[PDB]
Amino acid sequence: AFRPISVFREANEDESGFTCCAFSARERFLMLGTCTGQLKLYNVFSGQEEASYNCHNSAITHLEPSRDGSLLLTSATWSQPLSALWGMKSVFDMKHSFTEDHYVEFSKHSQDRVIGTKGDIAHIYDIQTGNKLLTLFNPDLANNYKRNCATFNPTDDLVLNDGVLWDVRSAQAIHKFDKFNMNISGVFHPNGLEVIINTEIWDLRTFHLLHTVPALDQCRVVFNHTGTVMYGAMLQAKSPFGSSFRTFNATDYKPIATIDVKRNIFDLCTDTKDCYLAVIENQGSMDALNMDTVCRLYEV
Ligand SMILES: NC(=O)C[C@H](NC(=O)c1c[nH]c(-c2cnn(CCN3CCOCC3)c2)c1-c1ccc(Cl)cc1F)c1ccc(F)c(Cl)c1
Repeated sequence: AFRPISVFREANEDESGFTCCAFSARERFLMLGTCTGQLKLYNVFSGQEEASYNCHNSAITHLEPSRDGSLLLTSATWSQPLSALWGMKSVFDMKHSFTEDHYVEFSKHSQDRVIGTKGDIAHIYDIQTGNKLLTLFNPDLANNYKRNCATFNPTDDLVLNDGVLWDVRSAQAIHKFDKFNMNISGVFHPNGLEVIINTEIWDLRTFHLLHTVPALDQCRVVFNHTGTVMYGAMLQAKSPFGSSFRTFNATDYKPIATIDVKRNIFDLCTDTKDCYLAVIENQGSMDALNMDTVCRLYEV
């Protein structure tokens, strides 16, 4: 089950402005982005703020700590730059930023690169120099997904951008997956064998359609660290998500649970030990105009 364990809000603020979350490499600590562009560190059990940093002059939309604890990616709403890389050892400082990329992720196997998304276009950057290594855009193969988000595969040799599979080393598009929806561009399963693009599960080897999973329609997904469970939440047609998230067995795509929290969801994350789930939820009735979010901690 998902037993509520604890809840907290942005300390001392009339209106709590948490917008996104990620567990730190440091156990017992959660990182939260806010609607004023700050990064907060919270002790996740006491619900007490420990540190605060200034990152952007607009709402943080998403963040991602590096596994080793040394680096953090942030993205914002209206800032220039829209995304940035921060060092977290000794002094919290901006290392590099990514002009107009509104989404960024680390590479997966070795976290030496950043992949940023601007619309239908992917940009790959070197973490050391900040230099743009690659622009990935193929006018013949584009799907023009409205919520595109480029991503590396588990071994970093492939990228999926706009439903197109790229060989990174050669910088060539090797396959376009056919379009079935307007918005969602897809992710790699952690198993290395499958691509999940909205409701379609494709085999990487053959490019054959393996499964259709209707419940994944319009969902962002994240897997637990062991890659046994997949969490999905449907984007809203303001909070990025509706009031529900769903779990699925990552091995067979069979559903496990649907959780309706009856509040708009902003973000969800799990810890490295897959002990806990943190969900950012707006308080009030559904689609409240008032912004007053909490972070709920659930025991998986
Ligand atoms: N942290 C994670 O990776 C877990 C993952 N969260 C998200 O994907 C987001 C959280 N806020 C967002 C978010 C908030 N605002 N925006 C839009 C920001 N604009 C983009 C265009 O330029 C202006 C700013 C995305 C997104 C988001 C939405 C869509 C796209 Cl394509 C890309 C994303 F990162 C998630 C997975 C499964 C779940 F069940 C739930 Cl509830 C959440």
